[PDB]
Amino acid sequence: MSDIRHSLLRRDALSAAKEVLYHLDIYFSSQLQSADKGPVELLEEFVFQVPKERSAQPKRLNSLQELQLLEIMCNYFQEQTKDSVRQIIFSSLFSPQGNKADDSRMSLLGKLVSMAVAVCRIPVLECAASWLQRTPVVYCVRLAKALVDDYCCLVPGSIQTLKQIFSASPRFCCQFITSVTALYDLSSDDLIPPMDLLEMIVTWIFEDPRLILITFLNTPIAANLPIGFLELTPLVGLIRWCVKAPLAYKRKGVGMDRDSHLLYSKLHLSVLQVLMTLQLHLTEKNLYGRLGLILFDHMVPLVEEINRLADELNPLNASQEIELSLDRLAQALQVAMASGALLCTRDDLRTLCSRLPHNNLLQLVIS
Amino acid sequence: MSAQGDCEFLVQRARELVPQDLWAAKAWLITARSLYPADFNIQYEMYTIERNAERTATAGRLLYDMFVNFPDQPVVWREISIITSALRNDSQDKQTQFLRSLFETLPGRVQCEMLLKVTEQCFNTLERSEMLLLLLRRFPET
Repeated sequence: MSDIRHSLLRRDALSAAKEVLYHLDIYFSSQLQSADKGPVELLEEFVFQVPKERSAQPKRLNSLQELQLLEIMCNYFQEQTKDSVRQIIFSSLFSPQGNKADDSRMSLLGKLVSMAVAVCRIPVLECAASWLQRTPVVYCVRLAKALVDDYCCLVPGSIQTLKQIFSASPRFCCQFITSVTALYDLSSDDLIPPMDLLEMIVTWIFEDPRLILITFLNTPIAANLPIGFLELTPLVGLIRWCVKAPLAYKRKGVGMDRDSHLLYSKLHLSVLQVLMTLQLHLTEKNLYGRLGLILFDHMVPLVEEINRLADELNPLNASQEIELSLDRLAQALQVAMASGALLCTRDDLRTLCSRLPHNNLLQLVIS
Repeated sequence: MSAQGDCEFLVQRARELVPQDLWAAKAWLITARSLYPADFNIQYEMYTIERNAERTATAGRLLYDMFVNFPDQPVVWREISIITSALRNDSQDKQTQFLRSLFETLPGRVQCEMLLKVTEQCFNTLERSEMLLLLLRRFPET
């Protein structure tokens, strides 16, 4: 009834919102076996500090009452002990509902997820990872980039906390790797990975093949989702990032970032273990179906992006870097062909090499 | 079809990769596939470049399996002789201990066959007898 809503439409730290959420979750759990948009939208708007009326004042702003409500929600979610209920609540909270505070609601949901990760709410973190899997790559990747920018830029320890969570949660680690690859698209200066985030990623490359395998084995994959439902294998991003070592200097004075080549190369070297693990998981086992691995015909887009982005004085200043990047790309293509990740035959990338700088690695890739 | 040249280029790349991080050299060495069984001596040299316990264990597995696959390289015989001598004496070398651990990690039949091959190669009476005695001590059933 609307009387309960009115009784829950007062104060920004009110426990009535938590009681309403618990009752709705219990109703959903009771009816799940025999299985509303409006109630979830209203609950999110109440959390987002936007009132029930579409054009009324904000629901009591934020202040310390919003922090109290967030703490109460985190405490309830950690002790919720219901994967489906937590996943449904997380999906409802961070979905674009068209309200005036939709982006702020998504940002607050990401903030709560970061708080849960800091609180080591492992079941809640897993539910958030599943919700991100059930969310568009654009909004989820933007939220991940915002959370990474918030944490990594602070004092040391946030990278340590992220690495510890990645060691604990492998699905969250794979989602974070995919989100980092999507953010570090080599598109601009901001696309250059930050030092702390890159250090955490490089340090967390001991179980990256294991995390990728865990993400692959977590759930069978359907057809291509809408713009990517958190694809596990972000191999193209890592391969480009290794290639984009001189791109840090190219995008920028000019020589602002040039020492990251070795760390990226070390992180890229983990793909050999990932390639062998993927080969064992697909070719050796019965998982040799579909396209081998997550390719999505992105190899041609990757080659086109490499050709387009490398135009910044490739001839003499970055000749050695271009040749090394060509060798890395050839190694990635050979790994994909041997491991079966790229089911397509030749000329899919050999023709693309025509619009790339000539190197001995190009002949080696052709050979 | 320019296969020796590719091996030479890979050797030069590995030589240039010694100063840099070993992960990059390992990644470059892993994805070769063109003539890896023929260039397995280069892979053995790369595995012997690293001297960690895990690296030595992986070397003692992979290189031994390749040598069983390709029993015609004198480098395999040299490694087997070094492992046998390491078992006999000179325990002060950690790499010798790693080679001895790799030799003992193999099955008894494989170790007996390797010792028999070394003894057959050991034309000297003393060396052949000592190798046979060590094989009998390690493997009483041989």
